[PDB]
Amino acid sequence: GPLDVIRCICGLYKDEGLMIQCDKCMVWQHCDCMGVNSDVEHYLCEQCDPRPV
Amino acid sequence: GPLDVIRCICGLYKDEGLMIQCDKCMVWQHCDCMGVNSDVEHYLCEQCDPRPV
Amino acid sequence: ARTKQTARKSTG
Amino acid sequence: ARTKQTARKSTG
Ligand SMILES: [Zn+2]
Ligand SMILES: [Zn+2]
Ligand SMILES: [Zn+2]
Ligand SMILES: [Zn+2]
Repeated sequence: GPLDVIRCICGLYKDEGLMIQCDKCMVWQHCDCMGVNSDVEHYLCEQCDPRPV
Repeated sequence: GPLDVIRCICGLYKDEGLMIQCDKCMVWQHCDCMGVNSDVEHYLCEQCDPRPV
Repeated sequence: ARTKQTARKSTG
Repeated sequence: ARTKQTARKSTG
């Protein structure tokens, strides 16, 4: 909702599919765009933890 | 810094120039991309307050 | 980690 | 509104 921030590598501000929250900065990202699923124990976005995606 | 979220309409995750924070969702945006400056009393981003930019 | 799926398909 | 400019150019 309004208080939740979507900031995925795709740059599309849309709530779609399985989404995952960065543990530190709290943005939401699409699991499919980031290559993860709900099985990971912890998650950081690509700005908090720079890496190829 | 790492705890500050940049989410501008330009989609570039870069700390450059005068930047302004959304009063509600707390993202930072480039004043030049959004058409504002430090003179405004309050500010909402384009997702909190959708509008042509 | 915290996940969500707002419009998830249900079998019900 | 809260604003910032991290690398602002100065006269000094
Ligand atoms: Zn995405
Ligand atoms: Zn993050
Ligand atoms: Zn911008
Ligand atoms: Zn906002």
